[PDB]
This record gives sequence, C-alpha cells and structure tokens, in this order.
Amino acid sequence: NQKLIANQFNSAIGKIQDSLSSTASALGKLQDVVNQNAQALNTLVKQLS
Amino acid sequence: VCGPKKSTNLVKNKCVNFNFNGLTGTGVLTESNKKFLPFQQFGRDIADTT
Repeated sequence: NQKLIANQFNSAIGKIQDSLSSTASALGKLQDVVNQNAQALNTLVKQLS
Repeated sequence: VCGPKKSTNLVKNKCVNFNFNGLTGTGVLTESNKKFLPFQQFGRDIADTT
C-alpha cells in the first residue's frame, strides 16, 4: 500500500500548509512569552513616574 | 517671571547641556518636524521626561 500511504502523507502535509496559510492563530504559546516580557518591561518603565 | 540669568546661543546636533526656563538636563538638541498646537510648551513620554 505504498502509493496510498504516499498520497495520504502528501494530503496531510497539504492540510497543515492550508491551516497555517489561513488566518488560524496557532502560535499563542510563543506569543505569550513575548507579551509577558514586553508587559514587564512596560511596567518597569512606568514605575519611574 | 524669568529670574535674572544671562542667555546664550543655541547649539545643535551634538551632546551638550541645556537650561530652558529651569528645565535642566543633558542631551542632543536636534531640530524636529512635528508642530505643536500653538498653546503648548512641554512634551512628555512614557517615563514622563521631556
């Protein structure tokens, strides 16, 4: 069943490509770190007033 | 009111001292391109410096 397994793998790679090429927000775990670090720096800057 | 101290020249584009009506500090005085509204004097930022 090598040809069937090849076509299923290609279809799965294409569906991963589609769900990333759409506007589905999937990198939230990576965006959280940037948001928390930026917010901590903004609070540390606003403590000077 | 403007207490009695003699004024000097305005030097730009290099790290100098300044004193604008009591506003002491140290920095580079580059000319700007953003017009105020004609009743405003200061300007501030997130840390509330000029």
